[PDB]
Amino acid sequence: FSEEQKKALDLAFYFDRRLTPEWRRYLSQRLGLNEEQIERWFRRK
Repeated sequence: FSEEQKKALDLAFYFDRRLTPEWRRYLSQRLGLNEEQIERWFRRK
């Protein structure tokens, strides 16, 4: 995990933490992760 990404996950979580599949699809494109990684992370918060 790059810390540059970790900071983008934390920040998007303090904006919206309910992952709509329409927004999960997005974060993955902007931050470069695959959808099961973005989800599991939110779970740890």
